[PDB]
Amino acid sequence: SGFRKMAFPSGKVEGCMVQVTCGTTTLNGLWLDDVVYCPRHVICTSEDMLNPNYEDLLIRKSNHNFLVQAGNVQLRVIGHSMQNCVLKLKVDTANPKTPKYKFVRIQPGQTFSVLACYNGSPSGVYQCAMRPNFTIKGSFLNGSCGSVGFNIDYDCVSFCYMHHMELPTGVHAGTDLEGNFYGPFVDRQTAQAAGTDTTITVNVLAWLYAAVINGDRWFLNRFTTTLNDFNLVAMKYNYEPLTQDHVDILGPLSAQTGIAVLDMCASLKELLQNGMNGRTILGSALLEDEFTPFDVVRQCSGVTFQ
Amino acid sequence: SGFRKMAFPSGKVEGCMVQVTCGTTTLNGLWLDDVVYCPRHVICTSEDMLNPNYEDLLIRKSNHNFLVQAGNVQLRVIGHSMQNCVLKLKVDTANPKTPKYKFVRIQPGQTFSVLACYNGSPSGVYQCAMRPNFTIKGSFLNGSCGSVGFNIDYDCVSFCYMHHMELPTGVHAGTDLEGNFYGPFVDRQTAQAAGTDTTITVNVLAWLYAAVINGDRWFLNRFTTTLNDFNLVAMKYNYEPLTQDHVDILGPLSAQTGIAVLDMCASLKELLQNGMNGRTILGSALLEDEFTPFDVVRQCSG
Amino acid sequence: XFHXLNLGYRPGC
Amino acid sequence: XFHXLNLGYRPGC
Repeated sequence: SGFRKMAFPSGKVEGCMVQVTCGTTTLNGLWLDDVVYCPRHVICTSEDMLNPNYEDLLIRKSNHNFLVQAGNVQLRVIGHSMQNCVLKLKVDTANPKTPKYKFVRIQPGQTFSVLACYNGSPSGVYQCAMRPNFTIKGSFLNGSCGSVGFNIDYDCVSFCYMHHMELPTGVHAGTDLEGNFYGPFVDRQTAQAAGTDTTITVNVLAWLYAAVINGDRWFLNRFTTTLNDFNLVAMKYNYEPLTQDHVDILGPLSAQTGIAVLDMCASLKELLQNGMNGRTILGSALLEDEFTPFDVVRQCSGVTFQ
Repeated sequence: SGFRKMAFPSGKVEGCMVQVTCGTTTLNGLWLDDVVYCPRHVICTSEDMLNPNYEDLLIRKSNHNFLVQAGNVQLRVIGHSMQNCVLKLKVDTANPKTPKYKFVRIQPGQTFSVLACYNGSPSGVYQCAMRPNFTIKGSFLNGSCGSVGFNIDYDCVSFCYMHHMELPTGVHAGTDLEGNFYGPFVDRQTAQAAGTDTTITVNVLAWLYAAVINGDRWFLNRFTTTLNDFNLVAMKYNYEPLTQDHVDILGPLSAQTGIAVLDMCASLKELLQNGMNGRTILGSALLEDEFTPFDVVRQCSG
Repeated sequence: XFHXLNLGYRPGC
Repeated sequence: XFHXLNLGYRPGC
């Protein structure tokens, strides 16, 4: 029992973290096989960031302008190319600790672990979600660029996020591992802001199932709402619409607890309208939306990794 | 910016996790150099747990009664001893992934990372605190015994917890890496319960400093308090006494924010008396007490 | 009770 | 702004 915000074990990723320096700019890189991945703004000065032509700026760099450090070893850069907003540095040595991996672009509402790094050295691990507005509520200081987000299935690391920037509200924006930003953000020094966000309804429902699984049932009510009636109330509280696809996804948790998805919707509706009334759910005084249905099942069933 | 419940990177610990089996009982072990550490109840059947004499039970075992598996490789047990509530199995192979490590017994209020494991395989990592009642609010299913708690400083792993058991309220109890339980708990099947818990005052103050560092001041006020007056109010809300040592420990955060410790105490006092009134602090509607002053400095600075 | 599958752990005690 | 020392990151934008 117990239910905690839980990250994937970070070991497989720790073995891939390096430091990348170009001129006066230093940040983190990800070393997989004979390639090191990092934010392309590593090649920029402050002047350049106002209106960078990255093609032009990169052409002005040689292999020897990049200093890549793994632990206490300098890796020899033998090639460089840009892919969208990430730089790829080909090195003469394949990382012997390379895990089985893939790169995946995730959807909003999906969660992942972040390994926060500074100077190529792992500092900490925490769990986050891609918000509906394509930011993440991370914890990152200057120097954290190139830290990555990931999931693990059995022995395979799916990298989904590379950190690039912070927005005025203190939330974070970045790319997939192929350098495409999540959301409309750009790697140029120009005014940028997070859009209005919404609550990830399917995840709140998942967390309510987690609560039931852990013996926390005070909020249950069996006045089964309809999807339409529910979404009317959701709209009002700035919750994402719940689709039939979300209902299907909640199937296993519904079956495990014997509580119909639309009954849990009825409970959530009541929670939104009346609040928690001084009570907590899984130790929280607010409705939590950064556990997916998958996360709940994994944590409640004891799934492990190789 | 941002503030998250944050764990240490778990790689150094992952490389130490093994599966230990005796008879019908399987749990996790920690493999450091040529020794594997695990809960001594690995040697028990359910009958034995009612009133175990572990000295008597262990003397009935041989080295070959213990099956240790690292990955898909069987380690040969060549010795065994009991130390308090942990079993130590000497194996013929030193773990090549052994990090620099020490064993430390922590105080209530201190935080650590937990690497939850099943069948010697890592499942997840999370951060928790040793509660004043010497339990932890973890997430553990049957099979998680032998999972460990730890801190990391530069390259050195300080192991502070091995998991043994769950209490009726769903909280968790265990030992240090030398097998001494935190709290009054015993590794016998008999009625046990968590005592009434208290809030870790020094940590709440630390987290309020975290909030200020990240740009939130709404809960501050113009008042100060004395340590004595503050503790009078704390007592009433089931908060731990704040000592001068705690005040000294909060020094760096005080200096960084320019808010005197006793001024933040005045803010906390007001928060306890009036509540938050539907406002949040760092995304929380409750006062959070599982970040130490060191955790705040580590995460907010560097 | 104990988080080791034959040793009689029961959620809630 | 960007979380890489001299590229002008300012808390709050």
